[PDB]
Amino acid sequence: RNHVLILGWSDKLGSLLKQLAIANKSVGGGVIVVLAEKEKEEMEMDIAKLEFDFMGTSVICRSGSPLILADLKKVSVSKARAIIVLAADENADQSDARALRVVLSLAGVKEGLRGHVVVEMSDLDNEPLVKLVGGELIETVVAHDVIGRLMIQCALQPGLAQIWEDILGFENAEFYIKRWPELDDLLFKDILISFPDAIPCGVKVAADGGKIVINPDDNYVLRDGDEVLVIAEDDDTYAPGPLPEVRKGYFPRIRDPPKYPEKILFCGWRRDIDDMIMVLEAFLAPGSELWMFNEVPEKERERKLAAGELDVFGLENIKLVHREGNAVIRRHLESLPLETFDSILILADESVEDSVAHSDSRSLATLLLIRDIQSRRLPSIIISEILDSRTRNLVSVSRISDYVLSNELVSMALAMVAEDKQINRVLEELFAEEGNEMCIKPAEFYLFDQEELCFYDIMIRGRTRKEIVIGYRLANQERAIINPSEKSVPRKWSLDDVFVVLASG
Repeated sequence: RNHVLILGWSDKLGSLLKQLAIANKSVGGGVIVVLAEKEKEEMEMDIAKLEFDFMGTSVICRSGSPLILADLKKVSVSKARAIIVLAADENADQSDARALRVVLSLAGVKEGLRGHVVVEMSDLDNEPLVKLVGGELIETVVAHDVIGRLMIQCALQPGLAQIWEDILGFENAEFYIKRWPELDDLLFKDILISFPDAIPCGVKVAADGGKIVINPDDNYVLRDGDEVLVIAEDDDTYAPGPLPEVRKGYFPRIRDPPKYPEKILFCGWRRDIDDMIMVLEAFLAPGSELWMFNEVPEKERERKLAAGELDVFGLENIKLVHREGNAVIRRHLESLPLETFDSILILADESVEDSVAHSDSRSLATLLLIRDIQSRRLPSIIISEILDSRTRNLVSVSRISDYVLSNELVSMALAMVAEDKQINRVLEELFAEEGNEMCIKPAEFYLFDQEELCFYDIMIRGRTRKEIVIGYRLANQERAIINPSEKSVPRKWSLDDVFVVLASG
């Protein structure tokens, strides 16, 4: 039936169905089948209590266990085009132990599998086991670990929050990989601009086995079998064409400036924080401070950090500064130099996490308090982890530089991978210190003040500093425009503009 089969019920499910509906708009809708241990009505009642426009896409609910193979046939596991195993919202170890066992039964389906498996993981220390049972059928999406890497990136560059929501959603633009033989033997310098309604980001190199190469070589020749990667609005609004006029791009060197180290506040002891310190110390300049305000004693923090793979003496960029106290008590919060923090991350604590209903609630208190303090004390980026998206919307006050992350973005992630498994290996690098990553860079490097240039100029000028310009945010527009549509119309640019690029250090 070539459908999408979801195995499990949670709160990410509602937003997961939303994102599947948006991608299926360009097909006239599809069918989604949910297989959970809830009663049919209970699942169907919640389905109808969703006011987003389904838009051609049907949702079918069934009661059963994704451990019994006999139930996997009522919903046609062997005929599903994509099989998602939803994690749960309680014990991270219990949830991952379930996901492993669903993965077992799927690999044992003697009828074979038409599609692939997308598994939502909880503890990252438990993912390398599942990439060992199912193997190739499987793409792992460690939600808890992903939520972390997003917070760090957005905490280092604001506005990236709003941008990481456009892209990572099927609203606006997203990622696609198609094969264009018309550009066989064409130089990437040329393929970069061959698209009026896209922005080529990478290539799927056939000689390597299909490896996806973000930001490749401009002399690299498209061989027989390659597939391009672009940021386009849907899987049918992008196609190549002819190389346009070289709106002239010869901007000079313009070397990048030094690296001021930053001071970061981690609020609360999230589970597996060592994973975030590792990501953080890669990004930050030498000389930085990472302050950790939580309730755990400073003496036993080093035991939990040691037992999580982290080498604190192996740390060299950041110096851990440990402080103790309750993060929902203002008396404790105001003692901190809440002025001298380049950015503050409110983490969901691991003690409260094993019943989410309480877990966000302290982050909520922690959030509103840090806000009122930053105003009350008067004569910083604030990024908060509130897992429930329902609670996020009431509190969002997104502004910019006060972004609160929700599990809607894990749904936004699972949907991306459940539509093209190779995109997971794209998001993997972009969340990774290694290689490329999404930056916001000023217009100083790219042009002079009041320069009259099309987008192809700027998109080609980005090639001399080895970057992929994927959009912009003009001087006084709330939102950044990713993949603009009028690319060959020149316009008067200014030094207060900024460009969304695909750079790498």
